[PDB]
Amino acid sequence: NDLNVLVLEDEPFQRLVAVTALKKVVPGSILEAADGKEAVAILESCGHVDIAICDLQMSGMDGLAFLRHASLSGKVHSVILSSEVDPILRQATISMIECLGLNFLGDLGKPFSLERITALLTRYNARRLPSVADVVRGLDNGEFEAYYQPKVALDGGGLIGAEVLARWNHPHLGVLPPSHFLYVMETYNLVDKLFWQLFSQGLATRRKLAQLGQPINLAFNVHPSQLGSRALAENISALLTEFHLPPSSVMFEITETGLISAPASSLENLVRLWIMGCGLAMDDFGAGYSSLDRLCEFPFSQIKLDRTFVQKMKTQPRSCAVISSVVALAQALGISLVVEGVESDEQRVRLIELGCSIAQGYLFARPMPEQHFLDYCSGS
Amino acid sequence: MNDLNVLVLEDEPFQRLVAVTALKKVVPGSILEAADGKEAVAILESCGHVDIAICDLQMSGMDGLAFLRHASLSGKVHSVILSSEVDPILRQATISMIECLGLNFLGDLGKPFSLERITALLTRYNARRQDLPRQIEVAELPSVADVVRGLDNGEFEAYYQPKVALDGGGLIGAEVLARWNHPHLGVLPPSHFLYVMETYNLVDKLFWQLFSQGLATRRKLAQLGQPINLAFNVHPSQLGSRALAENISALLTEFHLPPSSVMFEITETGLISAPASSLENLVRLWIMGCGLAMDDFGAGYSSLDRLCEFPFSQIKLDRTFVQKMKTQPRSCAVISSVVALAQALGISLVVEGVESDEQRVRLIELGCSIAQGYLFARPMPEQHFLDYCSGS
Amino acid sequence: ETGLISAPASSLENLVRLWIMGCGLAMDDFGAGYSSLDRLCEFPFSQIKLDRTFVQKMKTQPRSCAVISSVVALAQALGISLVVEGVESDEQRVRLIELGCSIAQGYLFARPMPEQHFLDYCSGSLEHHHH
Amino acid sequence: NDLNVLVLEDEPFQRLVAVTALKKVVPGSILEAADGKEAVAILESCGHVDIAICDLQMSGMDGLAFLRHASLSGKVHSVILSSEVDPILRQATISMIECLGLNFLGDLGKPFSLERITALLTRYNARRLPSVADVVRGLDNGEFEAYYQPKVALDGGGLIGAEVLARWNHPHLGVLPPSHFLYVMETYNLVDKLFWQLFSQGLATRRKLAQLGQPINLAFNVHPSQLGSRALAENISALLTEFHLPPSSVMFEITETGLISAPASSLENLVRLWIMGCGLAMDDFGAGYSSLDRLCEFPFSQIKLDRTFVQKMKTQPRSCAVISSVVALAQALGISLVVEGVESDEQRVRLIELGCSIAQGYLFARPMPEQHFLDYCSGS
Amino acid sequence: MNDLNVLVLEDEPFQRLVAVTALKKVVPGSILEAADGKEAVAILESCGHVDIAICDLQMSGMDGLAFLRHASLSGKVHSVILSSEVDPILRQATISMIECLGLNFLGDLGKPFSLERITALLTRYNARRQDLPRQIEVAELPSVADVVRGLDNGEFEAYYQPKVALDGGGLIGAEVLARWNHPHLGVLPPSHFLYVMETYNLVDKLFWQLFSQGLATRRKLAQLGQPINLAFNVHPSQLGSRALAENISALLTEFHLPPSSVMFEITETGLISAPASSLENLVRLWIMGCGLAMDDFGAGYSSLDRLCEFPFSQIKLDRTFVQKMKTQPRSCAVISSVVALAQALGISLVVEGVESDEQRVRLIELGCSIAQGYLFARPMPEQHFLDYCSGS
Ligand SMILES: [Mg+2]
Ligand SMILES: [Mg+2]
Ligand SMILES: [Mg+2]
Ligand SMILES: [Mg+2]
Repeated sequence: NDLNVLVLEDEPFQRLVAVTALKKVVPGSILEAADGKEAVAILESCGHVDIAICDLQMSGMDGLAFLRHASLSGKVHSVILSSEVDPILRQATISMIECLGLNFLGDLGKPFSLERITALLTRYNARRLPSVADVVRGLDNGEFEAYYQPKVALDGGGLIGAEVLARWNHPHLGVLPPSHFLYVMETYNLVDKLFWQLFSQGLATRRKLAQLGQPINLAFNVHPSQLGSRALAENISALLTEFHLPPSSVMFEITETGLISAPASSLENLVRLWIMGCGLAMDDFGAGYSSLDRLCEFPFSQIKLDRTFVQKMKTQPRSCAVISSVVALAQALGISLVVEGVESDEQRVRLIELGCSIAQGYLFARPMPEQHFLDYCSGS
Repeated sequence: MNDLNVLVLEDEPFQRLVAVTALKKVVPGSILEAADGKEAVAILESCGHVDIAICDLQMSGMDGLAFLRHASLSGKVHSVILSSEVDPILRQATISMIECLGLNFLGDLGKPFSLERITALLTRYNARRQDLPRQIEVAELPSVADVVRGLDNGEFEAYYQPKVALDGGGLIGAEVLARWNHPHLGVLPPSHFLYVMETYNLVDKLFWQLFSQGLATRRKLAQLGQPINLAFNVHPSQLGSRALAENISALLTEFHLPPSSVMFEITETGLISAPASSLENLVRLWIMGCGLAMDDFGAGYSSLDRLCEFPFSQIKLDRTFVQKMKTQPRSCAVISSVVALAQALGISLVVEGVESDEQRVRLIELGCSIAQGYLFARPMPEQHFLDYCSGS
Repeated sequence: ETGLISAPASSLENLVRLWIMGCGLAMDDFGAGYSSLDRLCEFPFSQIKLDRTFVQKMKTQPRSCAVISSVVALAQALGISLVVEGVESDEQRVRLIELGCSIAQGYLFARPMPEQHFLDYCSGSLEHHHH
Repeated sequence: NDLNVLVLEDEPFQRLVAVTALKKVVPGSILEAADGKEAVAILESCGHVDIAICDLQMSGMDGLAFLRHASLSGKVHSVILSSEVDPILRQATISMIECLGLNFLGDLGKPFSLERITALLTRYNARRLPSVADVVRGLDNGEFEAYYQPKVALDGGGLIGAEVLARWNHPHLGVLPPSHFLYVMETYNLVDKLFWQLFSQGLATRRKLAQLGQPINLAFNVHPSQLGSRALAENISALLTEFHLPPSSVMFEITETGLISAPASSLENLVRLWIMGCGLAMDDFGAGYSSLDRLCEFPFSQIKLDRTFVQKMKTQPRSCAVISSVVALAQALGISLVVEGVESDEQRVRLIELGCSIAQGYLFARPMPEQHFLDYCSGS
Repeated sequence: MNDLNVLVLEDEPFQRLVAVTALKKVVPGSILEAADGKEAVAILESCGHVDIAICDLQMSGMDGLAFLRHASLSGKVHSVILSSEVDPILRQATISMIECLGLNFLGDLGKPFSLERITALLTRYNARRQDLPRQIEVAELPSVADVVRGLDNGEFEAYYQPKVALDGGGLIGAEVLARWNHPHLGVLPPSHFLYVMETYNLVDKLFWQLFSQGLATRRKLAQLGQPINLAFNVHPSQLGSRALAENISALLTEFHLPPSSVMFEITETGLISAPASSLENLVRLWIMGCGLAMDDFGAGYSSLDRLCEFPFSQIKLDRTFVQKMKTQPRSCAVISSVVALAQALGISLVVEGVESDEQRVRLIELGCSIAQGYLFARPMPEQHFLDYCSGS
């Protein structure tokens, strides 16, 4: 009311029947393409397209490449498939449409039953938690921004470094945390993609900080799956070069858990980064069995313990004992320890009493976007 | 409420009169009247919209349903009311069949046609009018005149669809099918001209154009050592002329072809609906030695008894049978009975509309042997067809 | 079959109640329309029956045999019973067995009888079977 | 919220599983019966039952008779069948539930899928145009009343007789005309039933009119299908006797159309009524071909022409010609003519000018319930 | 949000520890832990509700799925999370299978078990909590103790289900099935006790009670000239004892019965999961001359290779195969392959769960020959069964 449908249908009689069925039910314009090249030109100059329709059973490798064109244009919202999808590959097909960053509206067979074209229109406008399609589009569209949380010294004011955190400017929900997209990115293998957007932003921020005479070390989280990648280390350097920042300006964090399930060849990237001089933190330390055995076998330059140690100090003396033990450990290996989630002064002094040097939490600073951080940094 | 629009299809002038008189009293708007297909398609062409078509599903002078099919392609018709309240068991199937055409089923009128009942159906219509799909005047349904000129300007081409063995796809024969090389609409199947040709007695004209294009092709196959017989659809009206069989034989002789090189196909409904005088041509084609196929089979058995000797060498099962296999599995029982029938008569069985391999395997499982459909080969123009006939 | 064709619009209510109750339902004089195979498909009769002319035209008409065959297959594929009427002689009884028929009525077994004749027919038949 | 479900399930393990599945989703009470006798006793003392459930595939003739008990009690609204109904007899089964005056909510198979029990509950409460179930219940519950429209003389005030008209006191829609129920009654064969409720009411009204010294003849519409019935005439007399009213106090109307399609044996009832002395009108005269041939062959004592002749007089002189011809016809056979739908004085005088004696319309009186009519009658 | 409730089923103490440690950080509420079926059913019995069960679908020490089935009958469990992110092709089928139990599928946990991922699943749970069916403590799931006393008070009876030819219904044999004469709950099928008995090593006790009731019945059939063999389910655990075959033979001798009068049935999963030492009893039963059937078949072929000679005289197809025929027609291909398999091995095939005649006809069409199910006969107590065995 009024919609804008684009049908891709090669076979001319089929085209004829389809479009004619669409006139009856579809309030609004309708466009027509006899192949990929003609459809990609209807795109090359048109506004929004509410629904794209094409036939994946009949063709085939054209239909797929089209949908990508549909995807790349940024101009299409939803998809109806003009053949019935096989029950056994239903979810496969939907998921495939959604990794294009298109919404799957539905499917139906030629010649179209008119009641079925209504069902899907009603359903469509009825769409007026984020979906897979949403995440992919958000990512293909530079909506993801880097946030910054400082690692400060507990005693004094301090400013030692920062953890780069992923946030998403949602056009309707606003700023969101990883739990609302990492699932999707994790499941569909977009983590790498997000990583490189953020790593670039992060280095740009690192430059502005070097321009300002600030030794703020920027720490990035690396997903274990990336650790298996052939050229991660070689790509991190190429960018560190392109940006004229030195290795040591920068640090990569990997959880203890994720390090457990990491791919056979993870070490090839890890020796790289270590030699290079990049700092390497083992994050959420104390999560597996052999935590102490791990530090032994890999020269991590930092250890981080998480929100729960701090919270548990007061009510649970065993936490204090392990905080102290860890302090000793970092102390004896000559590396840094960051204690996360400090929210109160009580907590802060206790940590000092125990021996901890670095912290993060809402006491000092919540995660911040580039500018608020830069301002924060101009001040210590 | 407004200018409701009602088309009544009624063959029998006294029923028509009763119905129309009752409708005039109670219907706000125009009552249109058709006695036969010709009036009906004429009325349809001139109207912008027809809100309710009132239809009798068995007429002598008109095929009600075929008009509905044509009407559904027109864009112009909302709803259907049936004036025969018939056959309780088959009522749902009749509804769905109407509903798959694009059409909305309003109800049946009784053969009383009581005024009270009529207003019910109107209130009923009137409560649905908005929810119904827009009426548009679809330009893709060629007019009678427009069909009549195409047929006068040589733009109808024969296409050929192979009939093949279900295990393999080995070639056995082919059906010749009508396509319209429409000057500006592209290439049209029979949905877009056949019904008009039937209703204006232009089928005989189409058959002679296609039959000789086809003999040309059959000649080329012979020359290629390719013993593929070609089968042509004969519409029941064409059986009207006492000389059909003789004209067909003169033409076969003219093309240096024996009767056995060719087959003719008539629907079951067609064979049923033909006068004995007309049935005598099939007997003749049968004696000449042509193949004969009874087409769109599947409804029952009483067509077997029309003639002293069964002249048919082949039976073809209606396309809808393959589609219904999953949709309505009891139809597999009919496929079995028909397989059993053909075998017992020592004739062949073709099953049409075979599109997926899952259908192919089930058909083989039921005992089917010969098939046509998209799974094996689309209808082809001659040269594609000829090239197709090189691969064994 | 023809009766069902002309039946009143409410007929299905009674038929469905009978079916749901579990009484048998036979479609008699099967094949007298017009839509015979379609109709069987739309309602689950537990038995269909052939008119006696089918068996009579068996010598003259290979076609009659064919439709018997076809119907035998139809019933076996729907898992329902078929009764063939008009069995008047033994040679048509054996021909019917080659064709795959199983149940029959006809003069060869017994014309219609009043109760007591029928009971005595039944006793006798049971006695014959047990030897 | 909160519903009251009654499950009829013989097989005890099945009962166990069913009820347990119903606890999870059904907010409210649940009752249990191991057969018909125990269910008919849960009914014999309970309030409303929102949904009755029983299994029609497994049993059988018990399940049916139950539902009738459910029906007769007046206490149940809706039905879920506890087996899946066969696609081919879907409408048959639904229609069967609805002729019991129960609503078909839906069906499902044992053991119940929990999402399916939700779908149907949502659907059920979502029901909070009249249906078949509605008509049957309305009829089983004395909601249908007789209305009265007088046949007056055109010149003078006049009061000659009345046409008994069927109306339905709907508990939510209010007073409704035949078009909103005759379809249903016609389709499902309830016309007879409605007839006898109204005929009784009508005779009761006829007595009160005889008590008051009024020769108001009451005319009832007879459906053609009834005309085929073995004992219609014999039953009309038995009631005329039971009520001590004479045949001639009363008249039966049958349309010309319906008389055309009437059953072979319709005449057996028609000679009865004629001998008896009851008046017999041919209603909506002039609808077939052989109208004049009909009057010839059956001695109808009245002819009625409908709303459309009157309306057409002014703009269509041929109507006037046939009105006059009919006047002549009634005149020559010695019978009465009623002209229907007189709304205006102009219309009235014209009719007189033409020769018509009796009329009906909104000029004189719209159809009325027993009392307004009786009052109307006390006054002429 | 509240006291979430999470039960983790994990066999392997180091994975359990990793998972639990991660859950403690992030889950608001209690984390429950089970190493085996015993802990798991104990935890379940004491809990009022279990909001999320985290389950590993292949454990050595516990059948995860069987616990889920039992859990679904308990009323107490909302949702499932899987800790093996396995098998992409079979993922949908795995979901649906969970969903048909009553259960809600939340997602899979990775073998990382990342804290971020965990909170996603919790938010996800928390957004569904209301829409989910109420948790109630169903009293119909007999407790372990309660099962343990029934089994000590002789209230388990043998029932018999005929195996019959698909054309006709001619009698061929019968399976002996366990029923519980529950003092106050009525008559219960294995869903209500078997899983508990399996998990507390009480199956061996049930088998000896039923096996001798059954030999009694087999004796009565012999005496009646009724050569109906009776088949008994042997659970894999029972194969533990080196003397099973010898105990079974002593008992057969005691009842004046030859080994051939009897059959034993083990599931495919059972046969797969058994140590070779244990597989030696089947070899023994096979040599003694008992029938052997491999039960719930259909998954693949690698069970054929466990032993030097295939000791099985019969194969039975899993009940679900008949149900899937319409639902998923590709399963008809497996039925065909299994028919072909049995024939090639010269052994018999039973197909179970045959309820409608439309299934019966299709099974005959695929080549099946022997069947069990409601269409032919329900499980009967002895006398009904004996009376049933008079009619040929
Ligand atoms: Mg981190
Ligand atoms: Mg054909
Ligand atoms: Mg009247
Ligand atoms: Mg078994």
